[PDB]
Amino acid sequence: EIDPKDLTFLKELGTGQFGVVKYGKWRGQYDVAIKMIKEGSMSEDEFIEEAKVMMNLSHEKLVQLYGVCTKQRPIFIITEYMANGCLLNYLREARHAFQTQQLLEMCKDVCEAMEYLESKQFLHRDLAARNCLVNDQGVVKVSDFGLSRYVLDDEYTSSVGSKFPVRWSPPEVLMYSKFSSKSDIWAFGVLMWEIYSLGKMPYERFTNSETAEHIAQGLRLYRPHLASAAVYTIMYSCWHEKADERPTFKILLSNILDVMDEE
Ligand SMILES: Cn1c2c(cc(Nc3ccc(C(=O)N4CCOCC4)cn3)c1=O)-c1cccc(-n3ncc4cc(C(C)(C)C)cc(F)c4c3=O)c1C[C@H](O)C2
Repeated sequence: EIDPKDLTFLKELGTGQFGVVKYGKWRGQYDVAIKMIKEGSMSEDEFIEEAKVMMNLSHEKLVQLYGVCTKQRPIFIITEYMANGCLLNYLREARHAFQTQQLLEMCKDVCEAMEYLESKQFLHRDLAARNCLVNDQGVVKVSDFGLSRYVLDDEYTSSVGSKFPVRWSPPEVLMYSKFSSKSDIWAFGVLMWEIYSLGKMPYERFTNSETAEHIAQGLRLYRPHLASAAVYTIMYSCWHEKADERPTFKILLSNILDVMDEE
């Protein structure tokens, strides 16, 4: 529990599923992001119980939870500040002029975080470049893992809804609501595609409904030009129709390291 007397509110960072997010300082020294949770957007009591366990997730490629302010409304969630913002918009700026080793290193940063969550049996359920952040050193970290469970908006939580992450979801989630470790593995392969495509929308010429149809029939995202055959094999292994045939994050990490040594 953070005392809100120790917070300042300095700049607006944007709006997400739970409303406004601000940049500020904690104890007049530490940069933070402050999620000011909008009324009616979150299952707050359930989150508060879960914050207790989320306080114990700590890994250098996971955005760090610093605390919460819950003796009040709105409630606040206080996290590590990531100066370069979301990975999706970062990938789309042509000025960075990324080398392919930098793109693989972004995939590796996210896979390390995901291997740590897998080790804790903890699902993200919305892994995508819009939900990863980049710090001032260009390190990518995974954000808002596990928070999908507390979203009140039916347009986000229904697999037929307008905000559901259709293009990052495997066929068994779309058809059957079958969530597992393997549904995050599928999203991870889509996130590698987003990285190697410099932030294009997956299935860029299709709607969500058409994408759901395409992937249940076996078709997959094409190889981005910047991906080698070896990088494409890694992302494509995440898309096996049989969930049990998809790798684990531990296996993907070893794959990514072997390709970095190769390239
Ligand atoms: C830390 N942190 C979070 C943010 C943003 C952060 N940092 C920055 C830093 C710089 C800039 C900037 O303006 N520029 C200008 C151009 O050059 C690049 C830099 C913007 N943001 C940050 O450190 C955030 C904000 C809004 C919304 C969200 N957001 N995103 C996904 C999301 C997803 C979900 C789910 C549950 C639907 C999955 C739930 C959510 F509440 C959110 C959510 O609040 C976040 C990200 C982070 O939460 C805070």
